[PDB]
Amino acid sequence: NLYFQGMTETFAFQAEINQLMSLIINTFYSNKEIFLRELISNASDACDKIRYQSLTDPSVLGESPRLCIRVVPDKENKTLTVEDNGIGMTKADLVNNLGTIARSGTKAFMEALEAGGDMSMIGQFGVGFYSAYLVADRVTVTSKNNSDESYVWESSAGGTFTITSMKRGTRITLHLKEDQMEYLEPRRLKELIKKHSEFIGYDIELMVE
Amino acid sequence: NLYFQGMTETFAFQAEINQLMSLIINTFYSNKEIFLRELISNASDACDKIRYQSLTDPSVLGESPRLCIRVVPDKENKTLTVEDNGIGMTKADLVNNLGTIARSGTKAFMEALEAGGDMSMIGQFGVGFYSAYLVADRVTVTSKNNSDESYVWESSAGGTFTITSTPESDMKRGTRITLHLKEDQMEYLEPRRLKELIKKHSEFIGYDIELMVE
Ligand SMILES: CO[C@H]1/C=C\C=C(/C)C(=O)NC2=CC(=O)C(NCCN3CCCC3)=C(C[C@@H](C)C[C@H](OC)[C@H](O)[C@@H](C)/C=C(\C)[C@@H]1OC(N)=O)C2=O
Ligand SMILES: CO[C@H]1/C=C\C=C(/C)C(=O)NC2=CC(=O)C(NCCN3CCCC3)=C(C[C@@H](C)C[C@H](OC)[C@H](O)[C@@H](C)/C=C(\C)[C@@H]1OC(N)=O)C2=O
Repeated sequence: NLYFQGMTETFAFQAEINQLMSLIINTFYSNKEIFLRELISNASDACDKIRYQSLTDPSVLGESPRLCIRVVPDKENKTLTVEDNGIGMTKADLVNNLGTIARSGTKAFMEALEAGGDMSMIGQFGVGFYSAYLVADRVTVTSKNNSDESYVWESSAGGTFTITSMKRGTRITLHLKEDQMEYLEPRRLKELIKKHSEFIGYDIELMVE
Repeated sequence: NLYFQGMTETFAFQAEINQLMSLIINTFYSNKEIFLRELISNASDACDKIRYQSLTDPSVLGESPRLCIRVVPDKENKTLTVEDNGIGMTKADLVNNLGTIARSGTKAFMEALEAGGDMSMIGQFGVGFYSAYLVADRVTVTSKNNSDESYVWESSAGGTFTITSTPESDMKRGTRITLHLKEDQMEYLEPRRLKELIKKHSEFIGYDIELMVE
């Protein structure tokens, strides 16, 4: 009907991913800061993929060819955001790869941790996105791929996530936990970005508010 | 997917129904108690329509052959409910008749009030449901018709309603109307108030009305 405004779908996580979310959100791991490197790493991969598409087909860049990553603290909303103009993600991408179908890394990473491995290796296993929950109690991912409309994924690690229906790219917004408000202070962010982005080939912009 | 647990669609009300809702949720009408009579009347109607269908096809009753209306106050959630095991409503029924396709009585009832008609006449116009908002700031309608799955309609008179659908078949044939009462309308949860109100307009109700103790 003309009067329709929106739709949200709630899905359960695949069991291993649910387990990983619980473990991460509850862990006493003492080096929580690692989340940012992972989010940035993921943006760089997103940007790489659209870049490779552009080599055969320049049109994919649209009217946004300058690829780059931006970090956005928000003291008022108590949220930190990592955004990119990379390839971005379709609904299927979000539903499949960010919830319902787990790759081999979910289990392996949990098995590595059980055998005394370190949380900082999480990226290697293809599940470092989920390190957001070390500092966050809710994560909101808004993305647009050139071949789909934009969508909003959101989860509080409560066993489920929603899918609700912007320019090409992705925004990862973290609702910070009560004790993790240090990741809104700009001096902290500057030193953290510079610590692990020596070899990221895209400019990383720290937006001031 | 295996993992799908529910959907909710948000619709805007058709203009005239939105107007009716604004007016009712804001009116300074004094005799707010008339809503109960109305919701009960509606439950009676639902019961009639299935009872009738059972004369030719008795299988429609399922495993609930006794048709009746129950009234459930809830002091904790601050709600009041009117249930029935009637014919129930499909998704289309809820969306069309309870949101997006206005019947002639919507505009007409408003025109009648404009010309000095009273809010107690609302039932003649086929819009007595919306009288719930005399005493409620939110209303949730849960319904199951034999031809569809269970749906949940909800609105707070903010210009929009929702239609939610879970795979969990908790519902059996019928409908439940749940009113989240306004702060100054907590008198409609006390048993002594409900007992006198039900009796006051349920002589010509052709079914049994059961007031539930919590
Ligand atoms: C919101 O983050 C990412 C989504 C899921 C990330 C997951 C669940 C993860 O934890 N690690 C992952 C990190 C990765 O780098 C990555 N892909 C590259 C991993 N590689 C390839 C070989 C070695 C490292 C995967 C595989 C797959 C989910 C790729 C994804 O879908 C198909 C898209 O091709 C890609 C454009 C999307 C992103 C990067 C998203 O990032 C933003 N901003 O777009 C991961 O699982
Ligand atoms: C609380 O939900 C009610 C829904 C809408 C009520 C409306 C919009 C209303 O305000 N008045 C209305 C009261 C009515 O009595 C009635 N129809 C009956 C008209 N009469 C009155 C006496 C004999 C025939 C209509 C027309 C039409 C919406 C009927 C509806 O078509 C999907 C169903 O055939 C009917 C079974 C469902 C109910 C009544 C629901 O009642 C429960 N418990 O099931 C109304 O508009």
